[PDB]
Amino acid sequence: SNGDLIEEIQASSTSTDPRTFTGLSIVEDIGDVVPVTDNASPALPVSLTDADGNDVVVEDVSRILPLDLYGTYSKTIAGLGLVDNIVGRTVSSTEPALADTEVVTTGGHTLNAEAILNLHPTLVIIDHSIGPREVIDQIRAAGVATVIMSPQRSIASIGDDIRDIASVVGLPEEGEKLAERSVAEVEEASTVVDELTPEDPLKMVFLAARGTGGVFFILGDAYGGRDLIEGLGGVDMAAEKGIMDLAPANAEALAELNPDVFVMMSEGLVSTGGIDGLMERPGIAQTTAGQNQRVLALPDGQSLAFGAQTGELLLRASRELYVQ
Ligand code: HEM
Repeated sequence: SNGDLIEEIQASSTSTDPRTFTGLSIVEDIGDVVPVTDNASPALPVSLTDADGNDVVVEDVSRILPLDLYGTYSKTIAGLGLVDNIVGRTVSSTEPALADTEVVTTGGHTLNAEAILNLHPTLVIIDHSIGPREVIDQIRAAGVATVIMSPQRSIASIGDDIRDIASVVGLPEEGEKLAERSVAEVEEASTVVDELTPEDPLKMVFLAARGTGGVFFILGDAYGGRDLIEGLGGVDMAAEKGIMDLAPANAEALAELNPDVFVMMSEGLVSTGGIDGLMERPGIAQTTAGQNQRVLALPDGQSLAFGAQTGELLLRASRELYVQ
């Protein structure tokens, strides 16, 4: 599907200065993960010690709930061959295959125990990027095999995070194939990013926006803002300022960070009123990025998911950032 995207990248002139670009650039949804197999056959049972130290036996993966903040696990499970086993999702797993699949979070990202248990899951794969913890404890006590992950969520660890998921569902060979394919795709995209990156990198921040009120934050280290921005050839000003979790995107913060580009989730930007609404927020219009109305909007459920589609995300995003 990249045949025409790559022709546009090769065609960009060498004189092109990305600091002169203005306005929104949006990456369209990348879609479903291409599975590495059509006939996955989980080798079960598996016993493991999960990231919280719990001993878990996985003996039935017919009804999976792969749940997290970022949208990673549902995509990896589909990449391994088990998309048809997914029986519920969070709001972050926006991929088309799951669009008719029951949502088990409420009010954004809150786990709902009743919704989960009414789906009669046989395996929950989850991490503490969403909660409450108490709901995770309740479904385990009710009898649902629950596996806590703690993925490294860096570009360098995309492959190991995939291998860890594959080991939970008894598909090590599919895991090795999907890991290697996903890391090769990143490396290929990184060479395009390097060829497109200006000599002085663009300053970026990841701006989280949900609604027209106070859900308006600079995302820090813990969410993976830095890993994405550096993967795009940028400098993450949140990382420069030592933001480990998040910081309010108020006028003082924005003035101090002074990015050249705001990186945002697409539906997040819509929810604050689009570019016009974002430009009304205090401090935005005064930054370099605001003066150029320069926003890179990425599909919400891929933007911080990393995983299998990272390379495609970096390729499309670097074309939007650096190619006119
Ligand atoms: C910090 C407080 C946050 C609140 C109160 C919040 C709330 C919400 C709400 C209410 C939605 C529903 C949007 C819709 O139905 O279209 C949503 C969607 C979403 N959120 Fe959050 N969120 C927060 C943080 C985050 C963070 C840190 C991430 C990082 C991955 C994230 C990722 C997503 C994604 C991927 C979606 C799906 C948007 C879509 O439907 O396309 N959220 N959030």
